[PDB]
Amino acid sequence: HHHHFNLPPGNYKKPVLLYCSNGGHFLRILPDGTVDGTRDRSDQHIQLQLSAESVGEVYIKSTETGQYLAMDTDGLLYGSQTPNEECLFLERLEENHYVTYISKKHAEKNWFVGLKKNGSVKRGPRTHYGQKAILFLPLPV
Repeated sequence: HHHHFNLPPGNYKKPVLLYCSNGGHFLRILPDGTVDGTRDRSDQHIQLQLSAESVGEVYIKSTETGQYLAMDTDGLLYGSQTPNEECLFLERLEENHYVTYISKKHAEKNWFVGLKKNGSVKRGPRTHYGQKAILFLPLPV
């Protein structure tokens, strides 16, 4: 395929917080489908549950609202009420430590889930290997 296959510790038993090392925000999916980041560890919308569709492919869903993280045709993240092709991400280890999530639908273009230092999500085309915005550390709740 288009990417390596170094995988991070596999465990989707319980929910996690996706902490972004670039700014230290937790990924958040709001009820209205908006996706962004917040530093508030107590936010009810940052608790996420990952599940593996195929080895190395995951869905990322809000435990509070049931929404699936998804990246659209123009690279914007949104919360989807139902699982679709835009909701699958390739979960990969990076720098032998961090976890990156690559849009499966747009894998050939290297579009990643990423957060800026100001807490706003990055648009797919603006992401790329080597950025700090793409580096996550899932924290078990």
